Amino acid sequence: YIKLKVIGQDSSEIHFKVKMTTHLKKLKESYCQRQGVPMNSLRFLFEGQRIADNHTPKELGMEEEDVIEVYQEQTGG
Amino acid sequence: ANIAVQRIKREFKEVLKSEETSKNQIKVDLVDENFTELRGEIAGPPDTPYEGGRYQLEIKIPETYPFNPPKVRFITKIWHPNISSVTGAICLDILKDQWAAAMTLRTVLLSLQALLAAAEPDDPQDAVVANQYKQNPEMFKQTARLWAHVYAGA
Repeated sequence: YIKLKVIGQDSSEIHFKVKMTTHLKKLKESYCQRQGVPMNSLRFLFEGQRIADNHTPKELGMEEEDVIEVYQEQTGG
Repeated sequence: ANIAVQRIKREFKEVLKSEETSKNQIKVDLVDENFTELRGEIAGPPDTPYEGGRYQLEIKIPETYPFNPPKVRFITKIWHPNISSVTGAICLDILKDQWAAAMTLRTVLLSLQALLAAAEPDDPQDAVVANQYKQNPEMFKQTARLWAHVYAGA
């Protein structure tokens, strides 16, 4: 497991415990749930590239205290 | 509100994905980049004088949405006791004192489609048309049918 900070444009920093070999699906949906918006309404970046539902921290080389940047989608989903 | 723009976008796509759209009963087009104005289209419901017709609806989202309703008007002229024959202004509760903040674009479009199939002549928007509906149903139908051909592609 690994702490990961999710940062929005307001500059809010919300902390998550995440398993190393588990789909980032969960993180992304849990964040959207926390914020009361539909998933597919937000996109999530790590090192300027979008996470995907199939991606895990196993791959991507994701570390402790690493940051993920979240943005609103044009469509808004 | 960006809450209001994100919302409208979501409800726009909800109509896009709807069964009623895939059946071509309702549709919505985007007018402004900002989602403050839409254009709706409803089919003339079957077994009414509008049948065969398509009716465009100007939809404008005021700044106090969703606490006030969308401002809806017929662009397509139509002969109906609850719609102005001159302006397309609409008499319909959900656009007035029965608006509810959780109502969606889809809900509105379906209500208007049901409006076409179900008049309330004792609460008219067009008292001439409503008086005719009540006093001379047959002239009302022939006229509604000719307006539907002339103005609504029937």
